[PDB]
Amino acid sequence: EVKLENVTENFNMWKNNMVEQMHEDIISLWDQSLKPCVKLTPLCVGAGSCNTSVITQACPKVSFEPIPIHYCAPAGFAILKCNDKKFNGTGPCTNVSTVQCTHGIRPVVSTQLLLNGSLAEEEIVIRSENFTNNAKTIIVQLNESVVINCTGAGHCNLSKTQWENTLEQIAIKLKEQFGNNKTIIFNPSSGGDPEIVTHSFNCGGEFFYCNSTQLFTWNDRNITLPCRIKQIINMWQEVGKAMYAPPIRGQIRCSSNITGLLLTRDGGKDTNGTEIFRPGGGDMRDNWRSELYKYKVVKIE
Amino acid sequence: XNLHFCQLRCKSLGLLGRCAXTFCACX
Amino acid sequence: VQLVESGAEVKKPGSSVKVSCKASGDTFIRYSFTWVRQAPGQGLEWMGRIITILDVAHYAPHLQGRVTITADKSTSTVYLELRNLRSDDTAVYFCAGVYEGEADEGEYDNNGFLKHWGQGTLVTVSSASTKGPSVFPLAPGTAALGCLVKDYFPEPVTVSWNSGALTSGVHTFPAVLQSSGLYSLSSVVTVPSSSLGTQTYICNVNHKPSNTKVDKKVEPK
Amino acid sequence: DIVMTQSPATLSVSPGERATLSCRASESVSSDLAWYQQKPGQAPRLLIYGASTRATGVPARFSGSGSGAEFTLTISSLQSEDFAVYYCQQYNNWPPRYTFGQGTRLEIKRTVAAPSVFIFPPSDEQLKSGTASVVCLLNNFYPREAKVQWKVDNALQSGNSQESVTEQDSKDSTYSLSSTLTLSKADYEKHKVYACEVTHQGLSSPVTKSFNRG
Ligand SMILES: *[C@@H]1O[C@H](CO)[C@@H](O)[C@H](O)[C@H]1NC(C)=O
Ligand SMILES: *[C@@H]1O[C@H](CO)[C@@H](O)[C@H](O)[C@H]1NC(C)=O
Ligand SMILES: *[C@@H]1O[C@H](CO)[C@@H](O)[C@H](O)[C@H]1NC(C)=O
Ligand SMILES: *[C@@H]1O[C@H](CO)[C@@H](O)[C@H](O)[C@H]1NC(C)=O
Ligand SMILES: *[C@@H]1O[C@H](CO)[C@@H](O)[C@H](O)[C@H]1NC(C)=O
Ligand SMILES: *[C@@H]1O[C@H](CO)[C@@H](O)[C@H](O)[C@H]1NC(C)=O
Ligand SMILES: *[C@@H]1O[C@H](CO)[C@@H](O)[C@H](O)[C@H]1NC(C)=O
Ligand SMILES: *[C@H]1O[C@H](CO)[C@@H](O)[C@H](O)[C@H]1NC(C)=O
Repeated sequence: EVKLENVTENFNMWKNNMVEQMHEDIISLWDQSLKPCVKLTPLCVGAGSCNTSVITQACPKVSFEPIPIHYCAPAGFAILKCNDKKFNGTGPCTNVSTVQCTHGIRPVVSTQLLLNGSLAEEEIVIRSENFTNNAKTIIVQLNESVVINCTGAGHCNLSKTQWENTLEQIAIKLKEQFGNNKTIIFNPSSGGDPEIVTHSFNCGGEFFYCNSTQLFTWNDRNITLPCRIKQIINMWQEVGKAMYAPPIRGQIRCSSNITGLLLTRDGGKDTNGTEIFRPGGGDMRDNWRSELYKYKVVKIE
Repeated sequence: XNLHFCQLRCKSLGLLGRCAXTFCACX
Repeated sequence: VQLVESGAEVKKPGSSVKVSCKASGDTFIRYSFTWVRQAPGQGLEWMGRIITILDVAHYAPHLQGRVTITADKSTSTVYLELRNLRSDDTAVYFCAGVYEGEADEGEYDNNGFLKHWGQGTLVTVSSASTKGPSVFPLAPGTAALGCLVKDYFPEPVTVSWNSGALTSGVHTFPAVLQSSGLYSLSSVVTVPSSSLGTQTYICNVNHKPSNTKVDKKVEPK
Repeated sequence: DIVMTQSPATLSVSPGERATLSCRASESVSSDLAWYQQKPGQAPRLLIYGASTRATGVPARFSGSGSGAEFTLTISSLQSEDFAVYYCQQYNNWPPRYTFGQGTRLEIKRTVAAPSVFIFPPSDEQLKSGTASVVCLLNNFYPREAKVQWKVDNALQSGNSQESVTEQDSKDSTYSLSSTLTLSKADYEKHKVYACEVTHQGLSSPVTKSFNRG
């Protein structure tokens, strides 16, 4: 009389400890392969008074190629995988499966654009821990890559029509979410640290910073952006500044596949039947979630 | 992130400041 | 791009000195500055360097926190502070700097060499109080004669013969530091014997530190 | 601790000829090596950096060469302005602990000249003071190496004299030296013969200058 049944499981991409583990890990990889020559961080005490802390250590420049990694289950636990089409990232998943390790990942620290990640199978998908709350970040997962090549000549090249179609489809998916009669507009960052304002990323150890204004100025040939390689930056691992050594080889290049975006929607509390979206990012944890949203580690019971 | 200095600077520009991981962002 | 340093200094053992280096001509925050010392008769010594834009200074080990290098972005001025000074800290202190790139835009070469240099600042550490020199004559074809400038403090001292009219054959030796802590040197010149008796030879000794100007006649008699 | 060694300490070379200075690092320094020139009473000047890159405003006769822990500075035609002291410096380690070489003094090569020697007894004015300085002078000689021997009543002296040498004369490329025998007036008056014996490459035999107190 016993009935056979599939095991339904509940996922929450916004509360996945795999994210914190990866975050801790990428930090460990960097602390052992991309150490700063000088590091300045805030050193405080109870009362609330702080003095700057400075650390000087060896900072050897090294050639850096992408090493594919993945997370596997320790004896005793299993990794669940949601296979649902257009899975939201939270709620129960009907067609789930198990894997020993997650798919191979080529992690990239960046902002505004997600580089070299996994693409969506069907159409574009957008996910947020809460679309109504405008303080929460919107992760856009593309289903079609948009290549972007950069040169040491401070400029990255991006296909304009390719990229304009992308904003078109991204915009279309936002409507399905915020309303089919609402007006979708893309505006540049509202400001903050240079890491937040520009599209910044690390390619082979070098820290690039590109003006992204041309990418987020849109209403519903190539696109060359002004880029810069910096030696002095603000850290993504902790609050503080770091200084790295200059580049080794004269010409520094970089080829990356744009696979997603980090957006925010302006809290347009005012009645207007229009929504504004700007480049987001900053917490590298959202970069980790965009790849781990379909997994959930659990105990074998 | 240093929220204090973050709000301060953003505020001098008619915007509020909020942390974005370890970075400062102006809304 | 110019570097100018404050004047000479005479310090008492256990005291502190703060030399300054006024930079000008370009964007202050785009340079890193170094301090180099050179004791009398010695070679150059690297003391430390400050990454101005970051406001971070690195130093030479054997200094044991007695030195502190600071910068003042407001006036484009670098400073060298040395504490609990000892006699052997006596030397010329050199200030220097190099262009690092667009530091303000985040670019930085971290160049460790020294392109621009100040004039140097002499710092003498001694328990001695300023003392004008005593000038004694070194009495005589070719005749040699001269002046002994003994027991003065501190350096330097200037010596001339006949107010600068006599320069050929003049030899003014580098000063020597005596056990007493005071300096002493000699100035000599060779002249023809036939000149004695008709012409006069006078050594003029100027010691700025004690505002003393002394002239002495040297005769064979 | 990275040590930089320069050789030779002193190099003599005829004007218009070629000079080659050596610098060695106790370990690898890559190319972070610089060369400086310093004339007496003046601040150093940057000549080369990055081992071979020549600074702006620096004659083309000055060329840098080297890599790893072995470097060389070359001057193809020594001009009067090129005779000075040269220092090498490394700035490759980090944390930074940059260091300089002990220096290589470049001096003018000329023919041997014997010195003229002179001895000066103390003045009456100095004796009234309570001290006595017997001075011995070596006028215009070459090379810079010489030996001054002090004798008091035919007794070899030692530990009570001080020497001072001038820079190389810019007109005849020679050197002058003084030797000062310091004694208390008390000791000076208890002796009679004060002699200064000079030895030099240009003197076939030692030259002695002396006097008798009074
Ligand atoms: C679950 O799997 C079936 C079989 O392939 C598929 O038809 C269905 O659409 C899937 N449902 C979801 C939520 O993707
Ligand atoms: C995400 O999708 C699930 C199922 O499609 C739905 O229950 C949920 O309300 C959506 N938004 C949230 C809360 O993440
Ligand atoms: C698992 O069983 C559920 C319940 O009928 C069904 O909806 C789902 O498609 C099944 N998933 C698969 C493909 O095992
Ligand atoms: C990607 O999705 C968009 C809609 O979101 C659709 O127009 C396009 O055809 C899809 N392309 C592929 C190859 O999936
Ligand atoms: C989502 O955010 C909105 C604010 O825009 C808030 O009103 C709502 O309570 C949130 N939804 C929940 C229950 O998480
Ligand atoms: C981007 O660069 C890669 C190699 O670096 C090349 O394969 C690709 O075609 C480039 N994209 C284009 C077509 O500009
Ligand atoms: C993106 O992936 C390509 C493919 O190997 C790689 O060359 C590039 O370095 C990656 N971009 C990054 C990590 O910035
Ligand atoms: C980058 O380009 C935009 C558009 O020309 C310009 O307004 C801005 O000053 C530049 N800096 C930014 C926004 O990063």
